[PDB]
Amino acid sequence: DIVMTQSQKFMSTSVGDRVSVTCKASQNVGTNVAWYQQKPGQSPKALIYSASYRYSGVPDRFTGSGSGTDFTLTISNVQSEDLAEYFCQQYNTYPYTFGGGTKLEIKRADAAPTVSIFPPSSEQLTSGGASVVCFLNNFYPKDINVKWKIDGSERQNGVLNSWTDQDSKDSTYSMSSTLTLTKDEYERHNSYTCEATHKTSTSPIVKSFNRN
Amino acid sequence: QVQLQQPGAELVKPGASVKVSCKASGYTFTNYWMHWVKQRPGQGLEWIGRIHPSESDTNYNQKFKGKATLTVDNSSSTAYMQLSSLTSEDSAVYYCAMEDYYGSSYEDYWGQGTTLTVSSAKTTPPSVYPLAPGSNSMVTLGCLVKGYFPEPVTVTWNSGSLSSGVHTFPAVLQSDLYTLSSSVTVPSSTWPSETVTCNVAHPASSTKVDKKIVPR
Ligand SMILES: CCC(=O)N(c1ccccc1)C1CCN(CCc2ccccc2)CC1
Repeated sequence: DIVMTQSQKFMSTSVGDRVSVTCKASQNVGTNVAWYQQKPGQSPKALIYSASYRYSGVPDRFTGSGSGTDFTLTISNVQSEDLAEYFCQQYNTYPYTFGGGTKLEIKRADAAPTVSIFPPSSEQLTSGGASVVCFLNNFYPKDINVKWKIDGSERQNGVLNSWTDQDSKDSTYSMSSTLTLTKDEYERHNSYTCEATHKTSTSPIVKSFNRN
Repeated sequence: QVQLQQPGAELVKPGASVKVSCKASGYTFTNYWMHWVKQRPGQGLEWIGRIHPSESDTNYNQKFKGKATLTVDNSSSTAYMQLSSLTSEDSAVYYCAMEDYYGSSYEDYWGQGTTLTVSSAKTTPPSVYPLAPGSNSMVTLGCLVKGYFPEPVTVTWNSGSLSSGVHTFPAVLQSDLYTLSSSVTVPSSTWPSETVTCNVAHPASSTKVDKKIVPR
């Protein structure tokens, strides 16, 4: 089969700049090459066909070039909503084959996390479990740590963390941390705290509640 | 405009088979190739093959011969992909897709993707819990979607009319069950005064649940 190679799995740019994603075919595929965009949780969307023609409704900031084996997707005046994975593909010969993808990352200014903590709902407690949730939202850059304390003591087991990709509107990151306890364990303690450490503050950014 | 409707999920046991449907509307079904694509979680794209509904001409990726079978039913404008002898390597999202021409450009359409999970586990619907601030300019609310199987779940707020300021987190698998959460941030003048509701769909269990966030 024809191998399509994208040798930059990640490329970093800034809003308003120009970025070029490269793609190399192992053998001549003429101009029978397409480009696709894929954002998290979504199907792929075609950008370019015949190596240089834009699909309907695709902004003219997207341009394609190349013939033979070297192909380029160029994005001019990069917008925050261009945050996505980009795939090249040849349909010259069976089987049609895709490049490995290139993820676009957008540089922006530092942003401190907005922290919110939530107690277990009465709905969850009615069946014997108890999750405490902490959202650490809209921060930049991506590096961040979260620490849970129960009545002042650090709690490590029972914590599950999840992170979003960069937001399509403001290019920040967010994170969700969930501390799951039993209802019985939860009701033995009063103070519940989640602490974020991020480069935007030399102290932890903290949120708490008392079960009172 | 054109819709390709695929079921959200299929849970099938190892060794069995599955037939994924792609119901098309908005164009002449028998005029266009219908393509099928496989995508494994966090991985790239694989072309399975294509079928032309006129006479069911097919072109297959050789790697899927004996695994995938493409057919069509012109009476219902539906395309099908059958997968035999399922293994965990078959677990993936499967898309159908076509394109037609308008003005001076092609325009593509895709199904939402069918998440096939190959597993002997049972379906388990999620429990949906409201996240309200215990007793500022902006207020953050959320929805905890806990203990479901298999993937996916989709989350909206106010039936989709609340789309700014939402973060919906990837699920995490623990003790054979998935859990995810979604947060939404709104002006403090609009909530509690106006209602905020998370809508949670788990296609594998045919569940759609609404949870109103009411203040504590
Ligand atoms: C992954 C599936 C796939 O490979 N495709 C696709 C993508 C989206 C929706 C339907 C199918 C191809 C996209 C490019 N087209 C080119 C058409 C063409 C041919 C000759 C001259 C001008 C244009 C071929 C099919």
